[PDB]
Amino acid sequence: VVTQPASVSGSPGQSITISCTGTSSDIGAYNYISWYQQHPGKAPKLIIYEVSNRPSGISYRFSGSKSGNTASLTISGLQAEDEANYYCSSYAGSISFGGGTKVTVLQPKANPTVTLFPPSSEELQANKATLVCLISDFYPGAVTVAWKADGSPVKAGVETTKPSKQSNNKYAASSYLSLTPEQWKSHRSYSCQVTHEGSTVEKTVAPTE
Amino acid sequence: TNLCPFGEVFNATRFASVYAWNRKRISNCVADYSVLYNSASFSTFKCYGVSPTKLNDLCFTNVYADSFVIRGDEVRQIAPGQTGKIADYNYKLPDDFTGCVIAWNSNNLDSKVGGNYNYLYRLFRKSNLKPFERDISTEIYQAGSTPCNGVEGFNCYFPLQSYGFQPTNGVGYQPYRVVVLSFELLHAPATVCGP
Amino acid sequence: EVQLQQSGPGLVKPSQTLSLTCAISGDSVSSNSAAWNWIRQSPSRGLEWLGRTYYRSKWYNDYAVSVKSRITINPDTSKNQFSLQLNSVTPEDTAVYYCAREEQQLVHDYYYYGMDVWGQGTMVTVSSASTKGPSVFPLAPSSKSTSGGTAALGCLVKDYFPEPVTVSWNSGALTSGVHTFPAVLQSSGLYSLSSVVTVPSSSLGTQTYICNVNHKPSNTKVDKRVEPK
Ligand SMILES: *[C@@H]1O[C@H](CO)[C@@H](O)[C@H](O)[C@H]1NC(C)=O
Repeated sequence: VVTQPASVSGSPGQSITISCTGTSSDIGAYNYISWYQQHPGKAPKLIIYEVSNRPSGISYRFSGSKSGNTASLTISGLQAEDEANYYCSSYAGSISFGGGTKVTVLQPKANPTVTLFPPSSEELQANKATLVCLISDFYPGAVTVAWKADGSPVKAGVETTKPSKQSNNKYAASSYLSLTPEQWKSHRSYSCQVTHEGSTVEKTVAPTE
Repeated sequence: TNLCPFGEVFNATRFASVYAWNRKRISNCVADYSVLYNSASFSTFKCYGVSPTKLNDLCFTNVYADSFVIRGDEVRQIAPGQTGKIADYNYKLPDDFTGCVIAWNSNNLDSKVGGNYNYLYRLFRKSNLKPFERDISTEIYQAGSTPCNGVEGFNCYFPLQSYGFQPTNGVGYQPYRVVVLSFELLHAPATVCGP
Repeated sequence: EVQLQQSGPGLVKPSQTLSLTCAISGDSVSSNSAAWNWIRQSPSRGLEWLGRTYYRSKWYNDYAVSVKSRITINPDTSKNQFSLQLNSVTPEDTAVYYCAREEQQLVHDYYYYGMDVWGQGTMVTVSSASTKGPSVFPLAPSSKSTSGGTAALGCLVKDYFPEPVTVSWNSGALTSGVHTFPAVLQSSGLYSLSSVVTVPSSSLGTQTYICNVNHKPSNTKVDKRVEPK
């Protein structure tokens, strides 16, 4: 069992230090400590080996040290590409990973792009109607999606995803409103409403197609 | 007969590492042993089983001069019945040794600022050397219980160790050039003697 | 370049055995200086070491205690691969599984780098539900999807299980302006996903757009042509 802080944030240019603490039987046992960097949906990469060694290719912005039963990593000149998960690991016959630290690189606020697709005529012929509301390029990662029909708020049949990190450290989300083809025809308006900080952005579709 | 080449041994430009000690066979010649004893240059001049005086009044089938470099601290190991890294792993003298051990400080020639790393000694070995044996082996020493498979690394060490002689070191830690004369008498006609 | 090609994602039904293969190329599975590991990762469990197989004159296995009784790693000198087997799986074994090379430096000073090379990972989901391929519907571009001469067009990858799906466009030729949105878990316990490319609306009459949906878990691939209306 090896402790890391769950979450660390920083602004560009600043310097950051991730603690990795364990026992005399895990971290302080030897100096075979390694650090890894992981971007979402990609494999981890060795960025530090033997406490302070930088594999060939890793910037000097990446530093590593150890004191007692706490190894530690440091990122200077925090760039946006440094947003990722980071893990320490230790060799003692068996291999112990720390629980991980998500590192955020702070960015200015951004309002979402919103795109609404009506149901395809193909899905309607299969007795199904899905409205797709795509929300991208917002920051920080928190939105509020409401749906309306002919102006009236709707709750039945809505499924909305958690925000997820894009490759520009902004956030994307998606929201779906499921209906039968009849309800899709029984109204003349459907809307997706996306609120973020102050801004709300609303898009409307109508079955005249 | 002609004179014995003691200069070839004593005045050699570079000496050997103790692990890879050199031997020179002196035979069919005449040699004076007194001047050396009063050379005014030998920090050490021990003789075993023979007289340091009037030794020149003698004779031998063959004489062997063994040269190498070690620390001042280790010169005491170039004697019969001694123990230490040098006596055990590098150069072993038998209990019945018959000859002289001559050593002198060569800090001016052999030590260098930043270290003279040409001078090596065997730091690791599975067993002690038999008298007059020589291990020039550079096989990886297995310090751990797990085998090395000839690959250097953790718990698997290169057997030789450098001295890194620096002039600023203490007199005990300075290089000393050593010449070990061995007098051999066999049941065959003698070859080296001269008063 | 040392590369590790892994064994393709899918579903393992409960109580059955998980089986994955890592194929090495550019290195030898019996390397003096290597060890061949399996590591898994789950959002709630983190990185979990599973065990290693290494050859130093003889073949060797270390395993981690949480799987010691259920696990087997099997090197294959014939094929230049090693395999992972995990018995008696439960939902707790749902994870992305990685094969990694543990590398030591045997020249000059010994270095222990750790996991220097990683496979791309294969997602295994342990579930009693059955695999289902996606239904792909076109999200058509329209003058109502344009904002200043840009058109948004997409594929709705509906009702598939398990994960993952990968989406490309025009067989991987169209990559700029592509946005693929992570999947929603429907209340039916099926997944759906949407993928969009932003394109010049002036190219709608001259460029064909096709999304290529690959669902390895069901050995299904769908190419859907998205036309405007
Ligand atoms: C060594 O050299 C010096 C002169 O450099 C000389 O006087 C001396 O006799 C030589 N020693 C031996 C052992 O020949």
